[PDB]
Amino acid sequence: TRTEIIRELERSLREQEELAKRLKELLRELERLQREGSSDEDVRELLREIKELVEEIEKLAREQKYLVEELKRQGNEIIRELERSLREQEELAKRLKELLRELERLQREGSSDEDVRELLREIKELVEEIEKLAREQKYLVEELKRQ
Repeated sequence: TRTEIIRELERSLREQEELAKRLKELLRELERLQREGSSDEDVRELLREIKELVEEIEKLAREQKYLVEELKRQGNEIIRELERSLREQEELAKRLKELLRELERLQREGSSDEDVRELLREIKELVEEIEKLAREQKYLVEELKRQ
């Protein structure tokens, strides 16, 4: 082992926390490109790296779910709350990929500036939420490690 599973879960939550930090940096760059005018190729190359990062974030969520179940097999309230938190993060990442699809549709199919702003706003808030859940999950895994 259970110590091996906890160790790997800590590594994974640290990694997701860093991926979310990286994603907010790419979204800031994207705001800057759309804001100050950029080529279409510039915006695409960024949206491409953004969508890849989200897929990795989702993949780590699924990895973490599997490690928590492995721990369960081997603090019942803490585990129940980590399962709910990972399911929530999974869904949030699903919602983010959908907003990124819409964002590509606006940039490609032409859209007002207001439309793009509203979507970037909802996207940055969703990343903030995913980061918040990673920090919550790190706190719960430490509570479990003690227990």
